[PDB]
Amino acid sequence: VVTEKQQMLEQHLQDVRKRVQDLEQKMKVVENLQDDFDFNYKTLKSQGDMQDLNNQSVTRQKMQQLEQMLTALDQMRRSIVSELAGLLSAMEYVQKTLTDEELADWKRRQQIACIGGPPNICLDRLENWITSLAESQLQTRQQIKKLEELQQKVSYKGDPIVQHRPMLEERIVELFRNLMKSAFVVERQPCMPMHPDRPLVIKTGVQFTTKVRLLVKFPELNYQLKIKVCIDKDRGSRKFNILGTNTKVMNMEESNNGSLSAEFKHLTLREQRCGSLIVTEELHLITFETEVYHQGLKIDLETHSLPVVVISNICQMPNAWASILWYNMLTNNPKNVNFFTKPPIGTWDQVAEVLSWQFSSTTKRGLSIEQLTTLAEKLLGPGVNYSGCQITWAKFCKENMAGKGFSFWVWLDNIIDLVKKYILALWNEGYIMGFISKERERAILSTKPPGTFLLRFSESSKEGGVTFTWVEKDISGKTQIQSVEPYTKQQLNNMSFAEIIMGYKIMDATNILVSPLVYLYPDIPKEEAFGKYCR
Amino acid sequence: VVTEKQQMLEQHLQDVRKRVQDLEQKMKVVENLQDDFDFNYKTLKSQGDMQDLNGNNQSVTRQKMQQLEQMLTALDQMRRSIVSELAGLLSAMEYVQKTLTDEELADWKRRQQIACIGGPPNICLDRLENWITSLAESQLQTRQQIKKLEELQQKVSYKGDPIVQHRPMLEERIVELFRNLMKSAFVVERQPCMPMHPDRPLVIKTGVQFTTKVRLLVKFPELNYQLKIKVCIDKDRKFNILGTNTKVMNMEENNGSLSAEFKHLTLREQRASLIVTEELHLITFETEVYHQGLKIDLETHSLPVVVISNICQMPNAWASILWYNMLTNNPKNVNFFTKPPIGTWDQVAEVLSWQFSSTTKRGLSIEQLTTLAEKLLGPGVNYSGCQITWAKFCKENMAGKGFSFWVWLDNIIDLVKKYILALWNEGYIMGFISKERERAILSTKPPGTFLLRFSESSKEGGVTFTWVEKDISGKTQIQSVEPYTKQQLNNMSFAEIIMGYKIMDATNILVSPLVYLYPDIPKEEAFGKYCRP
Amino acid sequence: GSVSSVPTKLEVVAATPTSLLISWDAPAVTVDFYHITYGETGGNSPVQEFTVPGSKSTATISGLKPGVDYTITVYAYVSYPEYYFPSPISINYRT
Amino acid sequence: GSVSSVPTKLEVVAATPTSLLISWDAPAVTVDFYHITYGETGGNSPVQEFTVPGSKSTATISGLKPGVDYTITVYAYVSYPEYYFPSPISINYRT
Repeated sequence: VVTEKQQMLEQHLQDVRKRVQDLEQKMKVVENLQDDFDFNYKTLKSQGDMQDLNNQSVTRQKMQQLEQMLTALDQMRRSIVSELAGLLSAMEYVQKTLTDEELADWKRRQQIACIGGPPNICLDRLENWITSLAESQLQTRQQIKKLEELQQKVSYKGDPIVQHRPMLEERIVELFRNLMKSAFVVERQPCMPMHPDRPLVIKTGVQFTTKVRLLVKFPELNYQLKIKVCIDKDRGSRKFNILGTNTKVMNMEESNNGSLSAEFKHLTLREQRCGSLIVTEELHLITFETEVYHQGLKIDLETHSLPVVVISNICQMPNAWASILWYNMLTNNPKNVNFFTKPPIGTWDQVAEVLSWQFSSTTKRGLSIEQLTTLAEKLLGPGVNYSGCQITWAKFCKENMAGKGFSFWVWLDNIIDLVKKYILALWNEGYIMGFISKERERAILSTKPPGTFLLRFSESSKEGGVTFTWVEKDISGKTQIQSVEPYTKQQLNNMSFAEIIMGYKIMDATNILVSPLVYLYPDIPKEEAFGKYCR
Repeated sequence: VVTEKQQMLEQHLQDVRKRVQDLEQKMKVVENLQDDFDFNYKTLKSQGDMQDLNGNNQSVTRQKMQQLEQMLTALDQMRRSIVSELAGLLSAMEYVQKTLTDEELADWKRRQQIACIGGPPNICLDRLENWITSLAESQLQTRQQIKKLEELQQKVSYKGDPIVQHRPMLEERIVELFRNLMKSAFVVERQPCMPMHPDRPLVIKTGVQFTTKVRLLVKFPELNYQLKIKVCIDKDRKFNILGTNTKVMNMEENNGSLSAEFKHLTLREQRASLIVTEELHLITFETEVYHQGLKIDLETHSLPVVVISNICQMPNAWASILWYNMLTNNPKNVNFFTKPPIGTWDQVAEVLSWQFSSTTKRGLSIEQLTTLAEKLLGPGVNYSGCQITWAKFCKENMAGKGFSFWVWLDNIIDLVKKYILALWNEGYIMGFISKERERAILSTKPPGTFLLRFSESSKEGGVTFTWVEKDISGKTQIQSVEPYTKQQLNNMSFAEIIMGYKIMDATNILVSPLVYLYPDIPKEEAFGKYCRP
Repeated sequence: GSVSSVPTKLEVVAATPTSLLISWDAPAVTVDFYHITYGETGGNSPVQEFTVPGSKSTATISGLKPGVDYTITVYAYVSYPEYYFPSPISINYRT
Repeated sequence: GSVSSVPTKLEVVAATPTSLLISWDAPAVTVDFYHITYGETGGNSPVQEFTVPGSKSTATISGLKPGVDYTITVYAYVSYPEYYFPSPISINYRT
């Protein structure tokens, strides 16, 4: 899917290319001319020297004819040097349009991918644009060195080269150095392999992996760059070290399109000792450094991960992920380690899409609008149509909720964890209504017969469990609801939730009624819905 | 047209390629394994260290360090295999490189010699470039994996390391291979030559502009605009080059191949023991390349060249070039003419026919050739084996005349090039003929018929015509006219000479020839095209 | 020329009927750490193990059935200059 | 400072009715060689020319129609440090 903005970039790049192809050919002529001059001067000088030993060999016509061809190639040198600076400006524009726009769009679509939903475009077509411009810049570098050559051979008091080449060089070097630093990107962000859904959270002593790419596809560079990874390079805060295999050498046979990558898989973290922010809000950077020497140019490279939370124990992960969600939802600065000293605020309209992502990222269905508006009530208080409402980091995690013993986010992470590992099939098929006011829970079911029932998550426990709710009916005609003490991870190891439901009964008069459960919400008999999952 | 020797080479190169592709993947595996080992050792050590802090001496099981000792053993068995497969590759590549440098390339270096002195010009160094490049890319890949092993060793090693012991020779080998393949790929593509005398390569007059071109047959873009070639002459009678003396190899060709063309060169003598048309010099081209850390000096040179003061010297100079290139294939024998070798006529005959195919449509016939045999040797027939001295061919005069064989013939060719070329093409000039065959031939045909041949009387080289008057005894006598030289033919074309020609036999002027050219041909038919007004 | 084992010597120095104390002369290599194994000789009673840091030159074993033949082995792990894994040393003590 | 003509000064120093001798400053630049031109001022007769090496600071002209106005010009060619081509200097003499 190509923008118009992009096919225009694609054109700029073919235009810079044929611009430089033209200059290189314009310098074969300027080189021919000064060779012609220099050769003829020395020829006519060794002759107007050697034969003096006959003083009429070298005509004044032929030294006017020489003086005039020196003038010609200076007029040509003049033209070339300004076409060159002309090229340099064209290339500076294309490069901000790559670096500051198309690349920064990918650096962000990556952030979004990390916290769920829209998995980005691969870098393949971003790489081809960056290489197309780097090859153009290289060709241009060679012709600006060509001019240094011409000058040593043939020069004179006004030389356009002596005066203007030095800035031409300055320019094409800053261009090339910068394009390469920009092409050095983290392709896959640090992550522990056994918690894939939780990138940018690293537990100490666990193996994690990360991968860097260099988007200048120059074979000259295969096996030439050794990437050193580290953490906390260069604040009132904790320090770590990386252990394991800490240098890797970028090759091209690892990636399918033959692109220059380097994958680190043998990394772990260890805390280091010394004398602000709870640990699930303290952020670190994993930096990758290398150096390249390309046709005489040294070019230091350094990129870094997105900020990462580092934790002692896996009980800390829901708070850590909260921090990653809050960071990446809200800023696009990749290096703000001190984000959590004054966290910003978010709108529900953006928080809603992130929560639905925590359920699409991990399962076949995300969150509905009914499911979402009932989580709105948990964060804000009562109302309808929250569109503008704003949400603090304190309301979202960090502070407990609605006078219970735990955060909003922790409650929900733990619920998701339960949906993932137990009960996932029933979530996927939409047999779990999950998030529902008690009042809609009642209004919804009262319409329907006294067997009918629904499945929802507990609000009573950090731990996160599920339960079901049905409707007995009374003499006044009113509908009463019952819910059962919810089933947690600790109960569901020994029986599957669906088995629990069919087998379930409680007491009538004196004998264990048979299920109080009969129908699943919308007119559906119980066996019909959980027969698939039982013995 | 591909030989069998070549389609086999083509297969060897593809086999070497896949061999190195396989090693490159075998080392992702051996790298994975030592990472696994190293990572596990350190994790299980910081753990059998850090939990010793809190009292605990039972964290790290012996089972898990028997398992670690065993995976060290595995990767040493793999390191072992790899380093011998590598040396195995190096031997394969040393073989392919002899069969390139010492055979297919040396065959071209020679076809080039033949081309220089007039032979069929095989040249097209394209398919030779692709083979050299295919082997150089293979060697580079191989270089990268032998550096890979240096990396692995710093990270993980132990008392018996197959790398510490065998890698150093693996490096030595792949470097000599790569260095040598690049020095061999640095060739003079077009040999030095003054542009105004194209047919006379390897002869350079002082103060005249000449041109030469070098190629590097490793088609690596990494090298564009990276190599500056310095040309010179007589590196350690003696000369200097003037003009533009360094050039930078680019790829704006042809096939985008790495060339560098020197136009803008001339020679000057500087201020002496073998005659100048036999004194040989080398024009050398040097550069240096730094490729992924390797310095690689390059140096190739021209074929030997004769350097002359004045254009009157060129027939002797070319003689020397003909004699050199016909007979040796050593490109650097400056002292060839201190003891010149001998040649067989069967070789000399093909070279002379070339001096006429190189420059015109025709070349020389066997009648034409056998009468030049008589000039070099003396009388006889079927010379196949006869041998020919440098002295008989150019250094000494001939048949009690004042001049060399070769000089006579160079000057004749010069005359057939610049005047009368049209008549040589199309074969109206039967140029080389015994007087006795000249007679026997014309006797048969009517008394007006006539024939065109070259003078044997002058270094200078001229043409003449011959006809047959018949006498009262019944015999046929020949007449030939004093030959027409370069000096006569500026003012009239030879054909115009023939139409207008007449002689005075008693009284008044008849047209002696003006009837038929040898084989039955009305005269107008044969020279009517050149009359014009 | 040289004794090849992990520690060159190994002895018991003090002993009660239910526990031993072992000393090995301090190693010229740089030992990351040692394993110590002890088991009833010939048994199919499995072998007991624990670690000691490279720092130390002695450990104590305890819980020994008094008069039985125990086979005691010491292993070392070296990485400092390069990875080593020297072959271990064993003795047999009965208490 | 300054003065751009190739030779800064130019004069005639000795003279016979058919020939002159000219001297210029030795030049601060490194002159490869000079041209010397002389022609009759109105004359649509062509101009006469010859070279002298950079070494020298004087040449002699001869064959002059005695009383006529000759325009004498000196040119220099410099390449040593870099190519120059300085502007020339002329004078007018009649002999």
